[PDB]
Amino acid sequence: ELDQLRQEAEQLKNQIRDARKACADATLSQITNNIDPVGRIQMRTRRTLRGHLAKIYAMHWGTDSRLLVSASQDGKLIIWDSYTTNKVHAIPLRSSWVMTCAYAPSGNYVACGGLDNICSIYNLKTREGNVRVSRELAGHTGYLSCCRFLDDNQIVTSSGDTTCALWDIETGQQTTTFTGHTGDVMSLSLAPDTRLFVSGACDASAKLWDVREGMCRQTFTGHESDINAICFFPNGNAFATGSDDATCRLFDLRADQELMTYSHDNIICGITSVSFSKSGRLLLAGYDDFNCNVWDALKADRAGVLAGHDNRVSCLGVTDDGMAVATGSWDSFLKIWN
Amino acid sequence: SAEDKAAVERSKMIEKQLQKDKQVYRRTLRLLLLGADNSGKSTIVKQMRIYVKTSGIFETKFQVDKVNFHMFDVGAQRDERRKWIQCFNDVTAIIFVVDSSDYNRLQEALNDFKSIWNNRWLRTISVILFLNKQDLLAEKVLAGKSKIEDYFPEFARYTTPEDATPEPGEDPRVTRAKYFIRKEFVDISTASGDGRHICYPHFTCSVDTENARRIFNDCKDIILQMNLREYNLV
Amino acid sequence: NRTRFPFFSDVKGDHRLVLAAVETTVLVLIFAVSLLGNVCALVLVARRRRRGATACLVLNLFCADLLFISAIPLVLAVRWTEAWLLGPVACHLLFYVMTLSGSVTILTLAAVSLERMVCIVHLQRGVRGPGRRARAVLLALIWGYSAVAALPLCVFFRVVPQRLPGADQEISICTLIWPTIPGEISWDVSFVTLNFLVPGLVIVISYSKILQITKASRKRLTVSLAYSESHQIRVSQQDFRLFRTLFLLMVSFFIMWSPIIITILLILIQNFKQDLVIWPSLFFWVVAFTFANSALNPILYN
Amino acid sequence: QVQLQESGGGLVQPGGSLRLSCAASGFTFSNYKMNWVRQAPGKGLEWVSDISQSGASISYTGSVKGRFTISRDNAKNTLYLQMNSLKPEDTAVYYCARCPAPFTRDCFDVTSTTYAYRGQGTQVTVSS
Amino acid sequence: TASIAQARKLVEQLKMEANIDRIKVSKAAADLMAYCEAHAKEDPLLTPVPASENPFR
Ligand SMILES: CC/C=C\C/C=C\C/C=C/C/C=C/C/C=C\C/C=C\CCC(=O)O
Repeated sequence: ELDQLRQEAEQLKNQIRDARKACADATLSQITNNIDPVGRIQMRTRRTLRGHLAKIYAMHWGTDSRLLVSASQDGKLIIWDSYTTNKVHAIPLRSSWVMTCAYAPSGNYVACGGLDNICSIYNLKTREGNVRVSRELAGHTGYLSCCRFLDDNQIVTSSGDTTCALWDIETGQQTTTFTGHTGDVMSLSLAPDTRLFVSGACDASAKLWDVREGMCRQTFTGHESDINAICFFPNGNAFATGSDDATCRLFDLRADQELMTYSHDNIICGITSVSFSKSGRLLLAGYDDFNCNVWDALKADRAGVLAGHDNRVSCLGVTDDGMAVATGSWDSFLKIWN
Repeated sequence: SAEDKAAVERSKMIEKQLQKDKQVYRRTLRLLLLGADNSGKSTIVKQMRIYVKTSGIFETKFQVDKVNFHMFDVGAQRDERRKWIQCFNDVTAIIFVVDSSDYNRLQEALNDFKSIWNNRWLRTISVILFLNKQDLLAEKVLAGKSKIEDYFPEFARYTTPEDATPEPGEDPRVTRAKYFIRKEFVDISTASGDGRHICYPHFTCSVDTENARRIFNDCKDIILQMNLREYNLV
Repeated sequence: NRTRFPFFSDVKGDHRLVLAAVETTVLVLIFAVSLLGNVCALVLVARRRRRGATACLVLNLFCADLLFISAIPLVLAVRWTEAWLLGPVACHLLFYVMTLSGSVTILTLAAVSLERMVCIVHLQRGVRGPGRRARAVLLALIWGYSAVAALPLCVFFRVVPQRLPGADQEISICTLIWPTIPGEISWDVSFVTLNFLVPGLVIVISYSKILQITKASRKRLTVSLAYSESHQIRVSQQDFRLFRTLFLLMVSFFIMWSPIIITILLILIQNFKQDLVIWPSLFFWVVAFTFANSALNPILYN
Repeated sequence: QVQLQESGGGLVQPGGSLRLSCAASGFTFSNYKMNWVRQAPGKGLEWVSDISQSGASISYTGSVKGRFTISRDNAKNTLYLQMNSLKPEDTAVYYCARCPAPFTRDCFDVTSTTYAYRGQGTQVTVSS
Repeated sequence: TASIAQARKLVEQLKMEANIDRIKVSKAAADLMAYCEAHAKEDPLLTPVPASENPFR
């Protein structure tokens, strides 16, 4: 019966709530209240990259920390050298509503997607030296929001149809599909060992997924509106989420509950992107009021501002050696801070 | 050296190509088409066009007096539209199609218009409004079986204005109903506030020929206002 | 034998230091405000990354203003001393610099106006605006014509000893000596007509046409789109700010650059018929008035 | 956990009266604009009325003006609807809906595709 | 039975997620502090490098 199932769900949620309540013997703030603050943190722009004709929706650094890829709503995908500001490649697309990028960890492939519900895969190292489309992955029923390589032959995607999928490139068909969300899936993040990943999905919840066997292990709540960005702490045992209610939060995978909140009274606008630092001591977030804020991740205090853009900040990233930070926004410019 | 100069040469060739493509990008006008199930946006497409399953978006191209228009129509998505609409904030205009003869779903269209007018990322974009299927409305009004004031009680006291300019020979009842229905939209287009964007309403039928010319004229006015706000004359 | 007109040179006695103080205060205020306004305008317009041709044409205007405003300290020093002690280098360079800057300012205003109107017309017609080559050609034509037609004021100024009325001492004056009179009349008329009347006519035509188009496009709504009577009164509410600004930009041109031109013609009559009476103080005040453009322009066009 | 619980409902004879109420939990109630929607047998979701952040602006649909009234209580986080002079065409299920984001003035929330911030509903029957 | 199917799926998911091992908050806080302190001097954005060690400068 429907009513008995609803009652049982309520009882199970009550038991889960009490079990989580038994574990809150302290808080992050009472313990870390004897740590010296990092101090004022100040950064300035070393490079400005010009050439896109419209908004910028995505970027992603290479694993050597020198090359990067970016996508615009002109209909182009550009690959840049960032020590000299030379252009290495400029690839034109079949559809101009592109919304994501990824760069393979080997350096041989790039991928993109958007409002055409298809994931396109481009080979960079061919015998003639030409970039031509290698693959077109089809089967979703809503726009593609994010995608990330695991290796040269496997990839993971999230769409606006409430699912996630794992694809095998050579054969061309899905191998596993992950279901359970109710609304659009907005962001996606991989674990350092690539055995687990987390998804944030525009219904105020986040989920932890097991790649090989294929079930949802844990579900995290606590926001009050949609979730736009997510990432992993370098340790691998925590993650951070940014919402449309003007708040960032920090969640732990072994205590199974919220751990920290970062918000301020003057900030009443949403969050577009989130990322961490190499040691994990700084958290960087980009906002809809055109600038980025730098937060202390163990004490929740604003310790810096990055302010050089004249429109909505849309993407943000940090290299694998920790040297630079890249930001891009709706005004067509990318900037590199150090 | 012997490599850095080659890198500079390659970057120069890429820049040449981008400078070639900029000219074509900045010379075409882009339009977004919105409608509903009972509206006739498909016949608008099928009339001005000649002039992979699970696909997310369709496009059509046409050209009037040597100006090029690209029109986009969304295909296979879901109902919720508050996330993929944000990526349409740079278009020249939004063409909004309404079915004007049904009386049961006009309030839903009014709510849609209110949401599109007042959104944060769509405040500078003008709307061209097509009130479709005039012949069905005229027949239904002449029938006398369904009353408008069962859905809009204010129609009980409305009277057609003394300064109006009707069509040559139309029965006054049809004129009164048409003027009332158009008023309903221009109110939410004047009470909204601001005053940067404008709405251009037309009445069209199921068999017509002049819609491309109308789009042409409205886009001319939009561009002139933009050029008047770009040269610091306001 | 006729006494020659002493540009900028007059001799005062008891009240010398007070009039000097007043003139110095006026000129210092002009210099300060002009420098501040133009440097801020250049800083702002140079910052833009998404630009148009009007950006660099306005840059040309601002640079002409700054070149114009640099002739204050020589005239101030001459006014303090009452004697042309600076030297022939100044007496050949000062007036040439002044005239070059003035002509460039006027022609740049005209070109900016014509660009605005034609760009409205073409962006209606779905094409592209000006290219870089035509813009370089236009700037080259502006500066070439300005540097050519302003030539005689560089080689026809001389420092000569002249008689001060009421005194027996002779003072050096920097003045203009024409080889012949008809050539003087021809140059004067040509430089009056092809740097004042034609740009003024062009400005008036262009801004009137823009006004006509805007009003027609405003009425089209209430005639064919058929809003209402009380709806268009809720959509305009701001049109006045337009119908005022254009009007302003087409009247100040005739209030700032007209008083100087009249002065010039008077001098010719003085050099033709001695029956006219004019004073160097008049000349200096007219010039100190025309020095207001380099502080007025950075506000109207920005 | 965004939770919205409706109360009220039942069966009345024509011309009767009812009061519906909704209690909200899991967000800051006073930052949001609120709506009432309903669904009828054989129909889809229809929009009934809405109220603003403080109560200064109120709006209804053309078929209920003069009969239905809406109100907030921000100290108790409750939303109220008073229904008078009920007609047989009012038998339906009623839901309370919340806007997606705070401090805004537009909505996207009659979608059948499982809008997330909405309650389960309550039954209203007007028959004799 | 689509609604009943959804209810059964939700109940099974809740039963599966109700039985896991949970540690107390203090242990997680301690682990986070330890990890952040052990790698403090290898962060080039918290401890900026000299100009001779910087490739973007
Ligand atoms: C093109 C506009 C006309 C003149 C330039 C405008 C402002 C610059 C004014 C500078 C002050 C002096 C200018 C010219 C100096 C002397 C000219 C006076 C008389 C020479 C002609 C004559 O004697 O007929």
